Amino acid sequence: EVQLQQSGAELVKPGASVKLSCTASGFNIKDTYVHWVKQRPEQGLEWIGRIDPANGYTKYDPKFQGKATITADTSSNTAYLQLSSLTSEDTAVYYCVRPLYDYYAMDYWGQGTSVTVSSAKTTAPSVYPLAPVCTGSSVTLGCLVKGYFPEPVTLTWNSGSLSSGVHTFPAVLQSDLYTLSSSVTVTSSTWPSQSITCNVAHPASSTKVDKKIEPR
Amino acid sequence: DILMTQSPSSMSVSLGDTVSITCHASQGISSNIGWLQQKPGKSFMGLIYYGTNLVDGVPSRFSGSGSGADYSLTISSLDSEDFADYYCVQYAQLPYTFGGGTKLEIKRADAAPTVSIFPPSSEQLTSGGASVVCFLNNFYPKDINVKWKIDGSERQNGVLNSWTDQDSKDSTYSMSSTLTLTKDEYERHNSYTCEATHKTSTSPIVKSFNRNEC
Amino acid sequence: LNLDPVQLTFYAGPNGSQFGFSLDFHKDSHGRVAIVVGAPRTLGPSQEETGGVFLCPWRAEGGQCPSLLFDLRDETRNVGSQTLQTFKARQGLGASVVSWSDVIVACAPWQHWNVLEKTEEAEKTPVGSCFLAQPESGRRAEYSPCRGNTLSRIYVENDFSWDKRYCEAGFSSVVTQAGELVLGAPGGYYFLGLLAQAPVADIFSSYRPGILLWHVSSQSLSFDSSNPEYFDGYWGYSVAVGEFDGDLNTTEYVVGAPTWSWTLGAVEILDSYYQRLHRLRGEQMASYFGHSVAVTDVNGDGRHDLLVGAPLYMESRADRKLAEVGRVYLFLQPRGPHALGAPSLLLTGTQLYGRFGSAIAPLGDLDRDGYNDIAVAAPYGGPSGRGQVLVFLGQSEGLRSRPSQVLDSPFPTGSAFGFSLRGAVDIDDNGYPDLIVGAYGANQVAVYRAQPVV
Amino acid sequence: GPNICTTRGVSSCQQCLAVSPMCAWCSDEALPLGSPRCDLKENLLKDNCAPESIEFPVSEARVLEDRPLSDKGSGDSSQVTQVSPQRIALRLRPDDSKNFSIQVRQVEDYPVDIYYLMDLSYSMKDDLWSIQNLGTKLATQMRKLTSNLRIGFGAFVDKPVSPYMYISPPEALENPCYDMKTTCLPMFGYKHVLTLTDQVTRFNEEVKKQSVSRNRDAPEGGFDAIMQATVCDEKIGWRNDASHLLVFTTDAKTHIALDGRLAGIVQPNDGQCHVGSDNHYSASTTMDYPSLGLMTEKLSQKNINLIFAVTENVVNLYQNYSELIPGTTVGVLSMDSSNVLQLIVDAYGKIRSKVELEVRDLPEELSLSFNATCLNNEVIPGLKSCMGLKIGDTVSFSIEAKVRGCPQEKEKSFTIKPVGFKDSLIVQVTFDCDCACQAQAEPNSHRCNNGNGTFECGVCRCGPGW
Ligand SMILES: *[C@@H]1O[C@H](CO)[C@@H](O[C@@H]2O[C@H](CO)[C@@H](O[C@@H]3O[C@H](CO[C@H]4O[C@H](CO)[C@@H](O)[C@H](O)[C@@H]4O)[C@@H](O)[C@H](O[C@H]4O[C@H](CO)[C@@H](O)[C@H](O)[C@@H]4O)[C@@H]3O)[C@H](O)[C@H]2NC(C)=O)[C@H](O)[C@H]1NC(C)=O
Ligand SMILES: *[C@@H]1O[C@H](CO)[C@@H](O[C@@H]2O[C@H](CO)[C@@H](O)[C@H](O)[C@H]2NC(C)=O)[C@H](O)[C@H]1NC(C)=O
Ligand SMILES: N=C(N)c1ccc(C2=NO[C@H](CN3CCN(CC(=O)O)CC3)C2)cc1
Ligand SMILES: *[C@@H]1O[C@H](CO)[C@@H](O)[C@H](O)[C@H]1NC(C)=O
Ligand SMILES: [Ca+2]
Ligand SMILES: [Ca+2]
Ligand SMILES: [Ca+2]
Ligand SMILES: [Ca+2]
Ligand SMILES: [Mn+2]
Ligand SMILES: [Mn+2]
Ligand SMILES: [Mn+2]
Repeated sequence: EVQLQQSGAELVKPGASVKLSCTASGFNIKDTYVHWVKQRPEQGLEWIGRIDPANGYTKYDPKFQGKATITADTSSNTAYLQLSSLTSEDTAVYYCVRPLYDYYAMDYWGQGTSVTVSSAKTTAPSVYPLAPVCTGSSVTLGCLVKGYFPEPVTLTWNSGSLSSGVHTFPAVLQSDLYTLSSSVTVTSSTWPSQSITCNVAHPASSTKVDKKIEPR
Repeated sequence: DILMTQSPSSMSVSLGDTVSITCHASQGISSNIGWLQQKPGKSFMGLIYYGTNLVDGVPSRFSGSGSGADYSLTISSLDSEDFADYYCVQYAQLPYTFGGGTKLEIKRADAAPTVSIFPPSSEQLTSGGASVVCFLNNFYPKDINVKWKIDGSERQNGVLNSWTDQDSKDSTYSMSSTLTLTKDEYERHNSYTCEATHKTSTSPIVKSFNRNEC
Repeated sequence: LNLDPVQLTFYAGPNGSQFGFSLDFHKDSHGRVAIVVGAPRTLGPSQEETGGVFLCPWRAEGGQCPSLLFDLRDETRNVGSQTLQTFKARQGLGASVVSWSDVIVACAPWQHWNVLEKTEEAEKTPVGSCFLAQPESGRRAEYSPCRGNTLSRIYVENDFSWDKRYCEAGFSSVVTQAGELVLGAPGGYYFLGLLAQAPVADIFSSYRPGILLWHVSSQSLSFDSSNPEYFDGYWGYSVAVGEFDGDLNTTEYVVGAPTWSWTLGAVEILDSYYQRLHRLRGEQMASYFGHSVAVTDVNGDGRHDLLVGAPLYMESRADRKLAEVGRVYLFLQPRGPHALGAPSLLLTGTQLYGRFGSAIAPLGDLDRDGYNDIAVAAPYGGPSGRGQVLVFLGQSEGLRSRPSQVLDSPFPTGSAFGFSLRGAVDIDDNGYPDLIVGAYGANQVAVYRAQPVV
Repeated sequence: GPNICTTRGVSSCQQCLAVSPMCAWCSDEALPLGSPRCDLKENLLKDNCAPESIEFPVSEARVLEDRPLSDKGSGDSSQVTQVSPQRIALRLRPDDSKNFSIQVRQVEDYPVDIYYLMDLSYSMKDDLWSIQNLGTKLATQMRKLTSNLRIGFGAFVDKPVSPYMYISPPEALENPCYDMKTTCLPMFGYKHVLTLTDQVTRFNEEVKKQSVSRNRDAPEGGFDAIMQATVCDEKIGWRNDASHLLVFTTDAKTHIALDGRLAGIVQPNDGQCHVGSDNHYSASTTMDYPSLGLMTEKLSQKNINLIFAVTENVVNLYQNYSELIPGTTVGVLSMDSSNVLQLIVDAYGKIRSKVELEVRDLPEELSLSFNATCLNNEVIPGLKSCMGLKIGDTVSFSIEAKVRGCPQEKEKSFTIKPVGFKDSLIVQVTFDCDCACQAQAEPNSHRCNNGNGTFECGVCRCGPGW
């Protein structure tokens, strides 16, 4: 079966260089064209270029001329994408692509390699409890995870106990650092009757702080 | 380069519906178009190549058609797995270019959001910061506008928003808005408000508190 | 011995179509035997020669045959900032035909191909192409493994290495019992010659119309070489399959290279990875040793034997003079892992310029004595030069050195009677294998029915 | 005493002569009953047999035409004699044998035709430049050997058809060298340029206007050109009484019969002339390359001496073809043909350094044997060919003819001709098996069993039907 297995997520600094890999599984990398595609949430999908690993000839979008360098090693059955002089705008997910039958098609895709370019150091999060203000039948608490780097973080309530009725929002980049929040809703007879704790783990700095929500 | 205008940007539909995504090029491409699928938080899967040809393994409920510069992707009887992102890509000319994308979302009855405001915690204030959080949970449709007001006056600098994907249970959306100020500036004012504008109400849903007062 | 030369069956095609240039027996999904006939100069839509194929139902009276229709329109695809072009004028569709299961493979070795990119081009060259049909279902597919999209300038830089632009794939063809189509391409790798193999099932499943350039991942091509012995050798002028390594799970390929090593000629036996197991060298330069190859066990030991034709062999005669008559070589496969030795038997033509050995057809066991037999063609032999087909019977020691029966051409001069042959199939279901003989010069095919021995 | 003539006990004069070449028959009436009529001629005269009644033929051999060998091949309207004698009468009785001689001379100052057939694919561009004066240079050196020199020129590339020919872009058809930085001629198969003429400056000036073309594959279509230069007698201009030299120059491999199928060409070569008024080979794109055997037939038919003048990279290739085409000569050509002049002179000497007898229309019952006298009077038995000869040398052969029995037809004739020579020796054979007395036989003789037999040669023979 055809599978494209790319390298793991990269975490580099601006001005540096990185070299992603795309290893063929179940077929010879030399068989077809191998393309590289860039994806960002705002800008969408963008074609970087292609390579014929049988001979090494490459084509590029003139937008990536200079930063992108595509290569291939038929020995290790792998194709590569080198990026140089990295910038914050180079933060994207990169996919290697090959066609099924049509020589020029884009049918098989690797799982994708996440790239993040930042000057931020490994910083631990600042966990803050969010209690309501000084009434109804339903109550809602919260937990603010601010100023951590890099991603990700695991957030639970009462150590995975309280799971239903929870909304952990995606992290957002706030000045080279990430910010995340999570909400939870129960009945008025539950809180402050029963203790509710916010468990936040940041394996990057190896910290597992927990803050108990207290009323005002 | 060939511009690929894909429409619509999103659509709210139900299981069993027959929907159609269209893709318009800036010039003729003679069926040299492919269709792609990206399930939530996963990689890409090829659907169509050369305008009409199914990729091996793709169900027959998918189908592509069109010619010249106008093409379409059709899904007869939507399945629960079909709710995902879809992109077109032309390869008539280098460089290859992609359509903007189309997200198939689950349709349901409208629902007003549950707003909740949260003043800065004691720990953050003692460190020199102040972040007011405003949750807007479980609403439909996704279109919503949040507005922060300090002492009744709108504030736009220092606002940080975050949205969740469509919930797997109730097919609703949620939003988190965070206004971050310094400790010194947070104490220059008293009233803090976040207004929620949704199509479920002509009047904005307002939630607020007053500093010191509780 | 027991072919009937009195009551023949004649099928005919259009005048000048070269109907009968290639032929084969075809069995449908119900086992009913028909005759597929190639006519490589049949007129197309634009009143231009493109070739054609005919599927003749079996009738004792013969007559006209319906067409096996294929798309004859030139194709153009503007994709990847390039323009792909197929040219079917004078492609010679039907210059080879072969049947396997309920599928027919008809090839156009001289179909041309080109790729335009701005002011550059790949060059308009005869890559060849093969057309595949399932007549009962109407399914169609194509296979053209030598089409490329590399511009001409690149081939010059790399000294024309791996240059498949002039393959003429389908020049010769054969299908293994497992359903792997093997094409001979004598112009591959700048006229060294190559072989292209791909399963019939994968050709159908991977083909779509209008693509022109597509991948058949399960395909396998032979290799280029820098050895001048192979230059201009036309490796793949003829092809055949058989069992020569003692491993029944592997299928071995027999390849004719009639101009190998400065026109000495050669025939090679390879495994399915194109690794050479044996090589038979020609006896005489320019004799075209390897023009035709046949594989059949003639001496009833279960081991496939090899027959090679050298239709231009010049026999030595009195007063230091030579006479072009042609020659056939029989190589018996030895017991167990051993090399094929010298020829076990030499059959040499008699009629000057008769081209004895231009075609060699396994007949199966014609007289039903337990030994498989062969027919050898001399398309310009016989006392009148009109052409002859000679039957040689198998025996415990190989083949009889004298023919059991000689079939004189029933056609006028120039018919090339015998240029194409096919036997070993009982077309009238009488328990005896029969023989079909092409005479493309007369645009006709003659069917010889085998009868009980007298 | 008795011998095989008497002990055989023959029944007629014809049967008597068939016993042995030494037997004789006496047709005399006054011959004793016990005395045999079939004996040695000495014994018959010894037994008072009338000398006029003695039948005893003697195998002989007398010349009918015996022109002297010419000292010069120059002058004359080809009244040159190379073989002597030219015609003899041969008489043979059953199972007998007679001998005769033949002289063959490589005559001095014999006319020569030299047709220059040149590869003009792209690698021969330098070769064209070096032979621009070859016509005059060759005339100077050949003047030392002959006073009747004619020379001509033809050129070939390959079959102008895909895949040998580039067919894209449209410019490539008018100029195959377009993708380089030069111009070359459109591709052509074979073109005749200059008919054999004694005006050698016509050779120079035609060559100076020639130019190369360009094709795709290294083997070329020179064998097409050899065939047309051989069978197009009138157009090339071969003279009847002259040595014909066909100088074939190339630096590449050559196409052979059955190669044409890569261009969709399957029609065999017909060995006929297909060069019309435009001087191009019009069957180049529709007819296959010729085979070695068909080339050999036409070269021998037209008395063409083919010379393979090829470069070192293919000298072994053409030396091997040369062995499959007897009478062909090979010489090593430089990469720019700068040495082709001496190559032609050495080839002409090698061509006329051999005499090889050949027999035509020999009856089945006749067998021949040969003794050669080459060099200085050295007899070589069982040999019918001399080698290492020079111009003006003369050799001779002693020949013996042996007849088996007596054939039905009493008068046949065959030819003894050296290979490549114009003249020959015609041997008119007459088989003397009958007796003269048979022409005056008495059918239904009243001496033979009351008219039941025939009386001939002094004996009674059973008549027809008995
Ligand atoms: C033009 O024609 C000539 C004459 O036929 C060709 O030359 C022959 O080429 C073949 C193959 O290349 C040679 O065959 C080899 O012979 C060797 C023994 O020969 C000895 O004796 C001769 C006597 O003249 C000597 O000249 C020679 O130098 C040797 O001393 C064997 O050792 C070889 O065996 C090996 O190769 C074969 C296949 O090549 C294998 O099957 C064997 O197992 C082994 O590995 C081989 O048999 C032949 O000797 C050559 N003859 C001469 C006289 O040189 C030219 O090739 C040909 N050229 C062209 C362009 O057509
Ligand atoms: C060729 O030469 C041989 C000599 O080797 C001749 O044979 C001898 O001929 C003489 C003639 O007087 C006989 O006496 C001998 O008996 C022969 N010896 C043999 C045959 O061994 C032969 O006759 C010559 N033939 C021709 C045609 O000249
Ligand atoms: N797969 C290989 N290893 C291989 C084998 C042979 C060749 C060539 N064989 O010959 C051509 C050279 N060409 C011949 C015609 N030349 C023009 C002319 O003669 O008109 C120009 C040069 C190239 C190339 C690759
Ligand atoms: C025949 O041979 C004899 C014996 O040598 C010789 O004397 C005679 O001259 C020869 N005859 C001819 C015609 O040469
Ligand atoms: Ca095997
Ligand atoms: Ca056998
Ligand atoms: Ca048999
Ligand atoms: Ca039968
Ligand atoms: Mn050349
Ligand atoms: Mn040169
Ligand atoms: Mn050529």
